[PDB]
Amino acid sequence: RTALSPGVLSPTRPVPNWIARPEYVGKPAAQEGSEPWVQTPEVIEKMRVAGRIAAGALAEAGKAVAPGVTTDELDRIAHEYLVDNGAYPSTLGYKGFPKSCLTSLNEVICHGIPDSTVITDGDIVNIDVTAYIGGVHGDTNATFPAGDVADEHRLLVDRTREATMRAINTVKPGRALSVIGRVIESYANRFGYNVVRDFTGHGIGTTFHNGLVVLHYDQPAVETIMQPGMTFTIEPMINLGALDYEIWDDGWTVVTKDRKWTAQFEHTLLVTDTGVEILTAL
Ligand code: MET
Ligand SMILES: [Co+2]
Ligand SMILES: [Co+2]
Ligand code: NA
Repeated sequence: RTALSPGVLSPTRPVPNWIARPEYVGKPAAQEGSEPWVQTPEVIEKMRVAGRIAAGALAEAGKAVAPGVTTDELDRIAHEYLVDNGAYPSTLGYKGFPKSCLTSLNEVICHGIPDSTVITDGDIVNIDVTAYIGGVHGDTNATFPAGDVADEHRLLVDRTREATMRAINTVKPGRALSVIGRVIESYANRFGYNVVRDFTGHGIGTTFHNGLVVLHYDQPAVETIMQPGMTFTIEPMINLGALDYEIWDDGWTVVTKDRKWTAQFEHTLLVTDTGVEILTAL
């Protein structure tokens, strides 16, 4: 199974005019980075809707993961599930991103662009979908095996899922935000994996990446305390090999230098009055 290279991008997928675009569509940058970290009750409930739709789109595209299928096809499926449910794919036209979801195979850490790339027996495929509806976003991702995946890789996927859900289970008001990345990095290190540091979770609400940063490694210098109504992602990328990476000429696709495989899972979370709610639960 050879190292991946860029395929052919299909043309921009249409979304019907009635679906509200986020403000940043067709602009070089987004108006984000200074929004409140705690959301209003109205926004939280809207985020439940956006989260459920993103989770649906993810599940639908994940069902299509099989050898012989293209990453473009995964994007077609996600895109149509979002549009059918009245949501705008938040990635489409976000800082020039050309598609409706991110498809990241094997050695691709993240941010792969759906294209003519064909999935083969034994690949692992991350699909990352974000929905924008009711003026809010919901952001979720998962890595799916394609055909007969090597034990080494099934384990990596299963343990990255598990790291993610363990971190989620620590979310509670009054707990330090830094606990998330301590729980993830401990679990990863237990099996000799390395957590990606340069890519992080993020606050999300009426804007996609609102300025709050959630680290996935141990960094106890962060002083942020979780507060009821805060909304953010937990989305650790976990590597078999070393952390070093390259970014393709496309400006998006991040690949391991050593070409060893890497997995990711993501949910959007709400800090409740006493614990956590997974907004992107199926
Ligand atoms: C296109 S920027 C990356 C978007 C991705 N859905 C994330 O989880 O932030
Ligand atoms: Co995402
Ligand atoms: Co995210
Ligand atoms: Na990967």
